[PDB]
Amino acid sequence: ALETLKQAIRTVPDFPEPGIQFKDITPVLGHPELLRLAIEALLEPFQEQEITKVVGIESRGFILGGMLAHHLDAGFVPVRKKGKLPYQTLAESYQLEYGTDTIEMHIDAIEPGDRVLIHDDVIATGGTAEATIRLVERAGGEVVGCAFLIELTGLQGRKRLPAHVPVHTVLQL
Amino acid sequence: TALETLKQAIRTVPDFPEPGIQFKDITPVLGHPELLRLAIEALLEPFQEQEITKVVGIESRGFILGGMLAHHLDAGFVPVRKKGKLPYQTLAESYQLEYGTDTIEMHIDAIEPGDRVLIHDDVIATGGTAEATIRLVERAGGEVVGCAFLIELTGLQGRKRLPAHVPVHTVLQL
Ligand SMILES: Nc1ncnc2c1ncn2[C@@H]1O[C@H](COP(=O)(O)O)[C@@H](O)[C@H]1O
Ligand SMILES: Nc1ncnc2c1ncn2[C@@H]1O[C@H](COP(=O)(O)O)[C@@H](O)[C@H]1O
Ligand SMILES: [Ca+2]
Ligand SMILES: [Ca+2]
Repeated sequence: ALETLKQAIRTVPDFPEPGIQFKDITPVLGHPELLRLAIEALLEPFQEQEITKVVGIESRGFILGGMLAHHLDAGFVPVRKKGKLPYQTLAESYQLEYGTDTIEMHIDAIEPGDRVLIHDDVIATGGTAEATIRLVERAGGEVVGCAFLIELTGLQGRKRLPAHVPVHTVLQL
Repeated sequence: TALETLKQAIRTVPDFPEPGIQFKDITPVLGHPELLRLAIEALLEPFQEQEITKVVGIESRGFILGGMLAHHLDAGFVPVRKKGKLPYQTLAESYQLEYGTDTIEMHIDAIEPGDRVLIHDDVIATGGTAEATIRLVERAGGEVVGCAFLIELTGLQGRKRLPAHVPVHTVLQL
């Protein structure tokens, strides 16, 4: 039971765009007792597993993503929306409900043989996490798993991800 | 000399984001577990025993080491962001650039009186953003125990822009 985490999550409708039922985890981030619980819960299924790199998906995935890398004595790799990373990148474009998005990762972020944990605060449709798995694999990384704080269960983002990747979600909202 | 290895790993990318800007890319430090460990240890050396309750990370690139600093210190983490980028109710600080103005924001429930706050960003350049961040934190009632930056662009003299009562620690001078 992780009720203290669940209770702390704020919903802000229409952020950053109308229609999005935004799950704001800043109340968790700001309280060390809850931050501790969140990190422990994210990491639990990955005990005693060699993790070389943690990928944090975009700005809000950098926050717990970095902590995970530090806690695991791993490197940290940012994956970003197109145009945000400074060095040469690999890119993946993907179809949305409406429109398309592109994410990128530095060409030297991941090396063949790296064991990689992919993190984001929230999985919604799973489109971004799917494309991130593709980036990591193109670089020769092996995806040990994805760890999300929150799954938006209604959207069934898990179904968008490939069968071969273990997916851990702490909260089902 | 461990620090010289950090220095050598920093990458400069010309003309990013806007032409003319000499971007300091810290991803080679972030990606290598040994360098990342050294970076965090160096940032925290003056601060480990200071009863810090909150670490502020300034914008996306400050969230990366910023979160690790909070986690390491058993402190809470607070994101500060450009205007409109945070979801909850905010307080805001506008500040002057060389051309025009910028505005940063923080959640109204992020910082309380009594909080002892460390402010982090990967790079300090003009110091405009960190100056405004100090103002935000202070208006919320926090005390800024210090700022910790990985990189100081000493040519831009950002230190001079920060108020004299706030200790400023930088790991690398570039
Ligand atoms: N309701 C939401 N609350 C917070 N973050 C969200 C929400 N929906 C999507 N995101 C984020 O937006 C990006 C797109 O998510 P996805 O639909 O899973 O590809 C990911 O970084 C998600 O974490
Ligand atoms: N040359 C640079 N390389 C990387 N980041 C930078 C550089 N110059 C400024 N920044 C970032 O841009 C923002 C504005 O910096 P400042 O001029 O110190 O207010 C801060 O988040 C800095 O970390
Ligand atoms: Ca360790
Ligand atoms: Ca707002």
